[PDB]
This record gives sequence, C-alpha cells and structure tokens, in this order.
Amino acid sequence: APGERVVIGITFGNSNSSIAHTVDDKAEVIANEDGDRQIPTILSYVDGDEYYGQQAKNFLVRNPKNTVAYFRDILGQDFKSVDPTHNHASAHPQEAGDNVVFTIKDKAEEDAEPSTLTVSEIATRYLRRLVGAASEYLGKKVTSAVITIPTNFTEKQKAALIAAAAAADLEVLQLISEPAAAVLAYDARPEATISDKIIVVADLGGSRSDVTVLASRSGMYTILATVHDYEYHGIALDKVLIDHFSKEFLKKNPGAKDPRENPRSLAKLRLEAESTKRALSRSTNASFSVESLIDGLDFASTINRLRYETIARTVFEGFNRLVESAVKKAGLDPLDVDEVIMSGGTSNTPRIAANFRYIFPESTRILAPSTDPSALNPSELQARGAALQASLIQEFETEDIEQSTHAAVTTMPHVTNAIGVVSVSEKFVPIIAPETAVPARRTVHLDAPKEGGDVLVKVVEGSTHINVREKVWKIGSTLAEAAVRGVKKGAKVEVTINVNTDLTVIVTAREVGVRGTLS
Amino acid sequence: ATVVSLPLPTLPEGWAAEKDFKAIGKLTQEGSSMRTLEPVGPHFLAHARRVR
Ligand SMILES: Nc1ncnc2c1ncn2[C@@H]1O[C@H](COP(=O)(O)OP(=O)(O)OP(=O)(O)O)[C@@H](O)[C@H]1O
Ligand SMILES: [Mg+2]
Repeated sequence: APGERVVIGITFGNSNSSIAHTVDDKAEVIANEDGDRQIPTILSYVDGDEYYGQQAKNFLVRNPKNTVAYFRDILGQDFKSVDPTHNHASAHPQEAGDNVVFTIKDKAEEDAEPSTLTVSEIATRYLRRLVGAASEYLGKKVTSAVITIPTNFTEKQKAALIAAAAAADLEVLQLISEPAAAVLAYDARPEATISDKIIVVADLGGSRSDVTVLASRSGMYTILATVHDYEYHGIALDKVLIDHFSKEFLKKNPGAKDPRENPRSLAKLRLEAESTKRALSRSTNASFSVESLIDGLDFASTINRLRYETIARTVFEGFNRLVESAVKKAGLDPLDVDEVIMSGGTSNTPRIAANFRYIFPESTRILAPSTDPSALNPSELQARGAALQASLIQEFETEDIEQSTHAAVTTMPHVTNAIGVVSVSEKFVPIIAPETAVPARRTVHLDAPKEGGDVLVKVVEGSTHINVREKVWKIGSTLAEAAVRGVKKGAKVEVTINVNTDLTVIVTAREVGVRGTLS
Repeated sequence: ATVVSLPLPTLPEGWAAEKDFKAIGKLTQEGSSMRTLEPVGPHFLAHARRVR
C-alpha cells in the first residue's frame, strides 16, 4: 500500500551489493551485521547454515563448490549467453532444462543430496539477506525498493530481477540505470546547483566497466552514449598483483610450485591481492602475506603505490581508452565534457582519477575523492541514488510509476543545435544548450553597448567546433531580430528564449519589453 | 539566470519592424531529435506530473 511502504535503495552488482535509505532527505548507506557497506554478492552454505556477504566470501577457499558468486548478470539469461569465467573458482553454472542452475549442498545432513537451484532462486535467497539486514537496522520490515541496473539489461533480465525480488517478499517500485543513480546522488544533495552539463559517468567495477555520457538539462538526464567492457576492471587489477607476488614467491623459493596452478593457493591469492589493492588506495605502501600459501610455505612481502601503478599501467590505459571511446561515441570531444563522475569500487584508485584529469581540460570537474573536495565515496553513488529515487516515489501508486516510465512521458524532442544571441565588440552567447529536451526556458544577462540606446538582439543558431585544441562556437542560421529602445549606459539587457513542445520559439528581451514568436 | 560579460550590438540606423520584432527563421523537425530521458529525479517526476 502506498501510504505504508518502507522503502530502501538497492544496488545489486556481480561483485558487491549495498543498501541505503534517506534520513531528512539525505541518502545514507546502511552497514549490515558484519559492518559492511559494500556487501559481497556471494552466497555459501556450511553445515546447513546460509552465509552471505563477507562471511560467504571467506568460504571461497575452504568451501568453493558450495559457494555461489558472480551471478547477477546470469539472471534472466539463456545458458548459451552465460560467461562462466568468474564462476570457475566456485559453483559452476550449468544447464538444466531452459534454466541456469547451480548444484550445491545447502542441507545439514552430511549424506544428503545436493540441491539444484536456479539462478533466480539464488538471487531471491540473497535479496532476502540484503533486505533482512536493512530491516534489522531500520527496526521496521522493508517492503519496497528501487534497484539500479546496467543500461544493457535485457527486458528478460528485468523481469527475472523483479520476479526474484517478489519471491523475496520485496516489491520493486522502479528499476533505474546505474549511471543515472550516480548522477542523482550528486544532484539531489542540498548544496548541489542544477545547470546544463555534459556528464561522463565512469563506472569502474569488479567484473565489468561501464562509461556513460549524459546530457543534463533542467535537472533531467538523457543518455547520449554508453560503452561496456569486461576485460579492464578491478579483477584485472587483482591479476597484476597476483602475478607480481607469485613471481616474487617463486624467486624467493626456488623449486616450489606455482601458487597460480593450485586452486586453493590461487583463492588465497585473490583475497589478499584485493586487500592489498584497497590498501594502496588509502596508503602509499601496503603489505601482502599469506600464511601457508603452498607446500606449507608462508609468504610475506610489500609493494608501494608507485610500483603498483607501473605494473598496472596497461589496465589503467584500458580505462582511459574506455572514456575516450564513449565521448567519441557521442560525437563529442573531451572539451565538450563538464563533469566526470567516477563510480564503482575501482574508481577509488588515485591514479585513475589523475589520468582522467590529464584527458580532460582543467575546466572539466573530476568528481573523485582525490581530485575534488566535494566528492562522494565512489562505492556509494548507486545505492544513494536508488534511495533518493525510492524516497521520491514511495507515496506513488503502482499505476502512476508505470505510466511515468512509458515512452509517451520519457520521449520528447531534443534541440540539436544551440539557440543564442550574437555579441559584437568594436561572439555567440549560448542561451539554449545543444541537446536540450523541450519544453525548456533559459535566460541570460548581457552587457549593453558603451552608451547603449537602441540595441540589437539577434537570436541565432550555434554549433561547437574544435580548432587546433580549443572549442569555439560557430554562428549558423538566424532565427529572429528584436530591438530594445534607449538602453541605459552600463545597463544589462536580459534575453530569454522559450521552446515549446510544438518547437515554437518565444523570444523576450526586456532590460531591468519586446516579445516575439517563431512558429 | 546566467550573467555574461559580453556586449550586445548597437542597432543600425534605419531599422524597424512591427513591435520592434522581425521573425526570420524557425525550428524544424530536422533540427531536433527524439531522445529518451532517464525517469529519475524530482524534476522528471514534475515533468511526468504535467504530462499526465
Ligand atoms: N578502495 C578501493 N580501491 C581500489 N579498488 C577497490 C576499492 N574498493 C573496492 N575496490 C574494487 O572494486 C571492485 C568492485 O567494485 P563494485 O563493488 O562497484 O563492483 P560491482 O558492480 O559490485 O561488481 P561488478 O562490477 O562485477 O558488477 C572490486 O574489484 C574491488 O577490488
Ligand atoms: Mg556495478
């Protein structure tokens, strides 16, 4: 029921998940029983006990065949589309009928048959734990939620996620894209200022990386382009550390076996490599040790951030090419970008933020902890945006939310070129930015001539052009010509442009009046 | 409302129009494009409120 919902925001990723709500119109991410706000998307069974999050992640070494992980993208997919690469070190996804299933021992008896569970059943059991942790912290039973999803989630996947949540007694109010949630996490803050920006969201995750280019006008977001990558990500960063310390192990212990060839040894290396990686985001030096790595041999070593950034340079340049690809895919140039929001756990790496600063001009704001004082934790953005969206629609009826998402509401004409006025001195001033969804209205204050008097307001079209690099405006077709009589010396002339759904342009130029309409 | 430190053109001598306005051009369907918004944020809900 709309009046009695207990809503939260949920981020549901392949590697980690997070839950959030709003207190006094501010999003706050909830920690679960383990104290984790980034809760591993892992399920594991030992002696009939169900474990999730970090406790389940710890069983990846001792209990791999009864642990299920990296299953978020498997939901709602045919088996022929499943990539089992990241599941190889745990329960394998297999084909049973027209469903993807995992075979695990979730019963208590030692001579009990292992259960065969669909991926939808695994998701349901995991979502019960996530919601269960949110309900325990809130003191109330969580009933509804907004969940973020990638922009290439198929409709079949959307249904499976909603059906899985329903089986967990959780009502899904709305599914929103992961990039739009990251933008909302910033825009919905009290100190935020709404203004026209071209925004690049760099979501650097564990098993995937997604970069999205959005046009943000009038507090509303339109996705211009998106790129996906499954090669450059945090797991690839774990690998450069795994390879680095294993070669040190083999040099320190000649004749010993390679720990990457033993599945138990490799599992220990993954947990420690990720832990060393995160420490290099908080400090310039991090330790790496595994008690009894292989053949009873211990190993302990160190690495500084400088050495890490050198051996991981190939992965870092993969992140750069991803961002350049998305900007190019939108027909834009780095000079066209206003904000770069860095999202996902891997976006905590200080060097990646410094690299993006070199890609974009200094006028571009890099929203990362090490490059901006007002930045948020990159791992909390998606959960914060989902909680902010959930609090906005928690009183809506289910019918109202569905209609608000139909094509008749979301689709509307976007003005291709800019609409502005010509400035002359003895230059094009943009008023309506390019790719502005209509209806829209903007207003600028310009300087009057040296003494003023009669002044010409010439409304024209505008386009951006890059000159070798520098971004300039190019004046195109002329739209209207208006006049303001007897303007004061040193006064400012206010020029307003209004575009309707009809594409009609209404022009106003009153100094603090003349009005005109272009059908 | 954005303040810009740029001067407007002085009106040439002998220029006039009905109510000091002259319509020269207009927007075309070629000059626009149908794009899809993200159904997120209070400003979208306000837009969806007006459309319904
Ligand atoms: N402080 C940190 N510094 C560097 N990397 C980190 C940090 N914290 C987390 N990570 C990395 O971020 C990755 C997980 O990021 P995130 O939680 O956004 O992924 P996800 O979306 O849950 O998973 P996937 O990307 O597979 O869907 C992991 O590889 C982890 O090692
Ligand atoms: Mg993610």
